[PDB]
Amino acid sequence: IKSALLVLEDGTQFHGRAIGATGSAVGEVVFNTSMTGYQEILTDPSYSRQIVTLTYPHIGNVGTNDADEESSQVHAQGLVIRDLPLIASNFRNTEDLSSYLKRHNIVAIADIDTRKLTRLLREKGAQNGCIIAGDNPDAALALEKARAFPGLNGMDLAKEVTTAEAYSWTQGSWTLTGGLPQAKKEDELPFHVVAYDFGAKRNILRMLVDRGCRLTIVPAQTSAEDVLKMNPDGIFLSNGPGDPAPCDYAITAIQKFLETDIPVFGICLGHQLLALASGAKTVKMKFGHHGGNHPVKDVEKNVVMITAQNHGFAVDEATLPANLRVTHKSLFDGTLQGIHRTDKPAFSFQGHPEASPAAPLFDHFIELIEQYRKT
Amino acid sequence: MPKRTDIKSILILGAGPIVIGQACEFDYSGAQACKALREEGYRVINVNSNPATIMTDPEMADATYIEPIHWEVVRKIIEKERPDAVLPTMGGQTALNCALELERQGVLEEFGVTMIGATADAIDKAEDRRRFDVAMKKIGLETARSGIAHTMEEALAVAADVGFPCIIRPSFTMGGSGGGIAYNREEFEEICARGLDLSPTKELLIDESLIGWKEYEMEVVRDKNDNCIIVCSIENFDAMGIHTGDSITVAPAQTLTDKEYQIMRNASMAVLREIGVETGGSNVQFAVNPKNGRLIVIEMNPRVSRSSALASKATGFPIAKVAAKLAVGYTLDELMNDITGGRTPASFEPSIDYVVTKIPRFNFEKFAGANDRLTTQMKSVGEVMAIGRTQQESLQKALRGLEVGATGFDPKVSLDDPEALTKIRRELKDAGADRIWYIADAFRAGLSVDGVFNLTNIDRWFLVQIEELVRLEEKVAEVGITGLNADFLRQLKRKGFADARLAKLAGVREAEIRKLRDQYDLHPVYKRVDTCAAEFATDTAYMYSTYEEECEANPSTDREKIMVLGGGPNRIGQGIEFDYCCVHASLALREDGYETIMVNCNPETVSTDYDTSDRLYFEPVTLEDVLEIVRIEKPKGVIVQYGGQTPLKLARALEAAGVPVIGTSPDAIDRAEDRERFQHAVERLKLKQPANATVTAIEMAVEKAKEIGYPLVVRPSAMEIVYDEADLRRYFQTAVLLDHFLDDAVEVDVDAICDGEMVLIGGIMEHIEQAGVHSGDSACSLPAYTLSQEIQDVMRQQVQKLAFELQVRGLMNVQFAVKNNEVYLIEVNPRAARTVPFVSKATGVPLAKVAARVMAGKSLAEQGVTKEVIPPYYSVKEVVLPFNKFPGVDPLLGPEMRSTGEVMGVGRTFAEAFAKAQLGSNSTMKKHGRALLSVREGDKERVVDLAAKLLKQGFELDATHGTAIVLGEAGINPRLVNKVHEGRPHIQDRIKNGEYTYIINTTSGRRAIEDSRVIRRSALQYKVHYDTTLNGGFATAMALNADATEKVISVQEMHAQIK
Ligand SMILES: Nc1ncnc2c1ncn2[C@@H]1O[C@H](COP(=O)(O)OP(=O)(O)O)[C@@H](O)[C@H]1O
Ligand SMILES: Nc1ncnc2c1ncn2[C@@H]1O[C@H](COP(=O)(O)OP(=O)(O)O)[C@@H](O)[C@H]1O
Ligand SMILES: CC[N+](CC)(CC)CC
Ligand SMILES: NCCC[C@H](N)C(=O)O
Ligand SMILES: [Cl-]
Ligand SMILES: [Cl-]
Ligand SMILES: [Cl-]
Ligand SMILES: [Cl-]
Ligand SMILES: [Cl-]
Ligand SMILES: [Cl-]
Ligand SMILES: [K+]
Ligand SMILES: [K+]
Ligand SMILES: [K+]
Ligand SMILES: [K+]
Ligand SMILES: [K+]
Ligand SMILES: [K+]
Ligand SMILES: [Mn+2]
Ligand SMILES: [Mn+2]
Ligand SMILES: [Mn+2]
Repeated sequence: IKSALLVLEDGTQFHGRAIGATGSAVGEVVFNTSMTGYQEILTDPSYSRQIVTLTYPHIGNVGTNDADEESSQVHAQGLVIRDLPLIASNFRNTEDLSSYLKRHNIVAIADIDTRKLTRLLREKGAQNGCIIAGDNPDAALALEKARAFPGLNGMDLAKEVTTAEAYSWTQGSWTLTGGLPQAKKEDELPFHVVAYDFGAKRNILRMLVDRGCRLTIVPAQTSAEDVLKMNPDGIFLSNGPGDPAPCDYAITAIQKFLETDIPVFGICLGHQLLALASGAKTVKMKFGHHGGNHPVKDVEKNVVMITAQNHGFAVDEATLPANLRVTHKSLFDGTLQGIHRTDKPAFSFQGHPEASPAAPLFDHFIELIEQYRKT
Repeated sequence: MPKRTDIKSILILGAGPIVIGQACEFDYSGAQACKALREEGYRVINVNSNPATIMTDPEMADATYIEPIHWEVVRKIIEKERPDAVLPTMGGQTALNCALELERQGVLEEFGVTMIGATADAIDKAEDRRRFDVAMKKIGLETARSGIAHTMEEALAVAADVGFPCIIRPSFTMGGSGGGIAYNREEFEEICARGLDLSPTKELLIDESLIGWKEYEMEVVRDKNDNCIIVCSIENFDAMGIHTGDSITVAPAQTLTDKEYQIMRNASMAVLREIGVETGGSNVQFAVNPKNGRLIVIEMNPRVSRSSALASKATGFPIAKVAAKLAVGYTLDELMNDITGGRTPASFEPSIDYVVTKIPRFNFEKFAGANDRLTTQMKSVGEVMAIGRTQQESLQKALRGLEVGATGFDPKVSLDDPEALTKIRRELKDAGADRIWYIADAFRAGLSVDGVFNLTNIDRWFLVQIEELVRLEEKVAEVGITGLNADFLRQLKRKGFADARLAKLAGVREAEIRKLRDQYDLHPVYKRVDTCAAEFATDTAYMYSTYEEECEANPSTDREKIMVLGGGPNRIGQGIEFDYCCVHASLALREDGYETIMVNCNPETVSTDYDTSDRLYFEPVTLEDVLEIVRIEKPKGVIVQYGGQTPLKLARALEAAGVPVIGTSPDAIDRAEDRERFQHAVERLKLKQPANATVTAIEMAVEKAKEIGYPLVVRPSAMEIVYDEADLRRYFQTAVLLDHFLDDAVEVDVDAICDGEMVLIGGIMEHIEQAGVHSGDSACSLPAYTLSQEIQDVMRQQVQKLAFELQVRGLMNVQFAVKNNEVYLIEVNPRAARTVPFVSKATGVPLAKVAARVMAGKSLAEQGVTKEVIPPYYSVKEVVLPFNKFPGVDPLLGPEMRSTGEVMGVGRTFAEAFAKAQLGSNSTMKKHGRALLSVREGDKERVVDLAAKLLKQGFELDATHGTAIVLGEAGINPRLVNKVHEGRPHIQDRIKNGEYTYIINTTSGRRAIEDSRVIRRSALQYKVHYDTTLNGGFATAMALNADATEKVISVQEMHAQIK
């Protein structure tokens, strides 16, 4: 009997089983509705300081594998699921889930009413909680630590996950046949993009590569000046965790590019920064958007896309500046999903595009980058 | 784009009588399509020869046609209704097939009927196997190495090529009809000959084996704007090599990585784009090599199907409804999501927080000689579904809900049988209907997961789970009831163990486990289905039970509730008919103002459509499960008389437990259901019953048998007719009640209602086939076509006497046999019978709605339904038998029911109704040719007339030895034909060569039967119409004088003729 217990700020207790590391984990608790892709969710920096609850009862049916790691590490504060399968059963699995969580030193709990949880979070919006796995979990302690947690509102999380020193990435997409490809050589990539690592996902990067982009990943705070200095065919503002608001650094920078005719493309957190730098305002969502079945409309084309969402805040459509044209909204809740500068070569998408081998978005970026070099 | 306006009227093509591979799902889908369109202001016209459908209820549509689903007939319908469009994707392959014929006959052109949902070309592109295979390659998706064959020589050449075993799939068929797995040349010629003949396009696709790979399906919907969604993913439990319909399957997929899932999801979409499905749903099937994720596209079905119904139930996303709207120009983004209180659009991909399990239902025990191994051709007769929070929970609930007497993994073999390991092994290697149970036995017998995997190819992910259940069962057995502490019991309940299974384990009574649960306060909670993993609230109460913390039932404290117990999965003898009644009970009482609660777990039914009731509990219909509901709902009344045998059997127990059972008491039900109790009542009532005896021992019987008098009906405590002493014994060996067999008697069914004050005769149906041929397999007429009024009045009176005596409150059914101007009682069924739907359709009175009211307290007088209705037209009911699914079976009628479904024929005369009924039953009868006559002794007299009637109609005759002698003496000289042993050429030869267009063959006597088997089997194999009863043959004769395509009439119109 390896106990575990998760307590919400509100005093709501969930008793179950420990399936990860021994310890405690605290953070904002969210629910993700994805039926597949747990590993990728876990390794997403977007999840920093978050306690992830998965609605799909069986989590771990396929084990884990490096290829399914979206970052160099596990960014989830903790993991809450309903049932941890007896075995992993997939030709690609290299390590069962429990083992993996242990290795990444993650505190996970199993065997609780995830559905009840989810409904809570959905009804009364997000909540900070604490998980305790070990011998005799202390509920009071847990509640304490739960209440004690600062909160993600106004928390710059981007700084905490960004890389230390810039770097190049010339790696493209995975294939069933090829797996993860070898890194491309510089003379192999037409364009040269500079990516602001606001806690970006490996997929996106491979995607840009896929499109001829040789990339230089830079830390969060890097100065436009410093950036502009590399003569970049374009600039890309990756996805990332936390509140965008407090990232004065990047905002400043952004605006700087905005005076330039350089193409700028933002995804998720970067979509919020662009917004900000464009004058608009960001709000923190009741529970957010976490899952992979989210309908998003491209108002311009009147076509719906089924997307992947992993956001805690949003950009207020009321407070938009006229230099900001709405490009996409959420079909689930009307929220703003994308924008473009009426006046500049800059636009962004809230969701998280994915490879077939989004594309429209991505492609645009390129055509934009071309138009720009064709100048 | 919103709704189309160049379309006002739409013709919906129904699926026809229920058969293996094409069942209820289409009444569910069909009703949904009506509902949908009707809600969008279209004028709806539909055709369906099957009366037991909700879809054909007059109140569901504008113009309802219960007529043979023949292109000519439909033509008449088109010509008479002038539909602007035709929706052919909601009626199985019948509908696809018909749409295309219509189109091929230029009927559609001639009348300006536009085909919606799916174009003819798209349908063909998917249904023509060769085209389909060309599309995939065009799209760069992979398929099994294969060849198309139009002939046997071609077939053999493909076979040389792909090797054995190979898979055979005909074009334009489904449910594996006409296909199979060939492990050798012999098998190969047999299946190929069969599919080439069954294929509407006389074409086969022959593939190399992928037996053992994983099997997956995806449900897709795509709008005109090109929006596209996966409604559901399905991972099959049973590997490739066993048809999806005969496999245990789960939603959603379980063992694919996100990456493989996406690749599969991309493929699915591409498949629809290439085929051309632009405004509807489709099911895409794939195969996956567990060793390397290699993906192979198998097929696609451009329409609704058994999986989409399953998928719809599984997710709460009403596939067919949505699709019916896309058909009329709507787009996904424009439609609201049904269960989330219209709060979100239909344009999204569902997500679920539970596991759905579906288990097929078989009826092998009704088919003697039948190959009972699972293969690529469907053999199942129904299915059950279950919802659980875990796969374990999910699976066990399905098991217990299967209606096969299981309580979960009950054992099949004995721990101490030295041969078991060997039986197990067999059962595992070559799956049958019981495999699931054998898997558990294997684990009890000491085989490992890997050992089972290897024999079964079932994913270990699943296997380990069953093994863990077994080990838990074993503990239960060790510790016993005393070890059943709260923690442990709770654990067990969480893995879905049933009180009853636990009870057998602990060697106590199910009721004891139940008590223990009460003590501990260990009861399940109810979750709601919502399509979105609880991301959005739902205002629908579509629920399932589970052992968790939070309960979402939130029962109303508000109204007077009525509970309706469903029948579970369909089975032979327990079909759509019962479900129809259930639905009506619900619709009527809801409309009346009660809160209606429905309890059922059959994924294919309208009963399990959340629209049908106020509350739906998608649960196994068992005592445990029901009681838990009752526990919390505290209903005013519970109806147990409408779902068939299933709820019927729970009756006493429920009441014992204090459930408020309404309508005919459980005791009353018993009086009728128990033979003894029953003979006493008859005795009491001074009625007439055949003589009978209960015999223990043999010699006892032989004696008793002398009293009773042969021939006799030998019903144990599988039926049989014994003619003599020798026979008696003879049976005795192979093999109790004993009943004198009423030879040459007319069989009649009577459906009536009793409110304790009066009795309503719903209908008197006269069977065409005599007593001895199960009512469920007999054709019949309303009104009777030969019985005297005198004698019908006698039955009427007995019905009334019996109704009162037995205390019936609601529906009842009476079965009599008429011989020599004397009425004999065969039995009483104090509940809704399978003829109810037909009777309602034929008389315009919704008996189920009426009896339901009675049951709830509204008398017949209060309701204004007190006079028997005798319609001005004839209504004939004919059946459909599954013998073609089991060639090894002798396609012969008898005292045990084997039919899967039925159709209705409406006519000005008996001849006309019969003719329509026969055509509707897919009879290959022709109005000309050569007829073969080979009848039993007794029939030798009446045959002459039959022979003459055939002669008048322009037929030529053949006959075997004895028959010929008789005909000669009467003056008819048929062409003599050889009995196989007699020489050549003989019957088989002739039947085989196409010499006959009709065959009449009657036989009396186990041994005489076994001999003649060959005629019947060839007739069937060769598609020659055949009658096995003299009455039947006469009826067929009468029908020669009619033209089933001459006139059509809508149900509205029929009803309107009733005064
Ligand atoms: N190459 C193959 N090898 C093994 N089994 C196969 C192969 N192709 C199909 N099957 C099996 O036969 C079934 C029926 O084939 P399918 O193409 O779906 O026919 P239908 O349209 O009649 O359903 C599949 O569900 C699967 O179990
Ligand atoms: N004594 C009998 N004489 C003639 N036919 C009978 C007799 N008993 C039963 N049958 C035949 O057997 C069938 C089944 O008997 P019944 O009691 O109605 O069985 P079930 O319980 O299956 O409905 C009848 O529909 C009828 O054709
Ligand atoms: C599957 C139903 N049928 C083919 C579509 C065969 C009985 C109707 C003729
Ligand atoms: N009414 C049941 C079907 C009859 C079949 N033609 C037979 O005579 O056996
Ligand atoms: Cl819990
Ligand atoms: Cl078919
Ligand atoms: Cl392979
Ligand atoms: Cl214990
Ligand atoms: Cl019945
Ligand atoms: Cl068979
Ligand atoms: K728990
Ligand atoms: K038209
Ligand atoms: K097909
Ligand atoms: K299968
Ligand atoms: K009969
Ligand atoms: K009976
Ligand atoms: Mn098919
Ligand atoms: Mn199929
Ligand atoms: Mn009967």
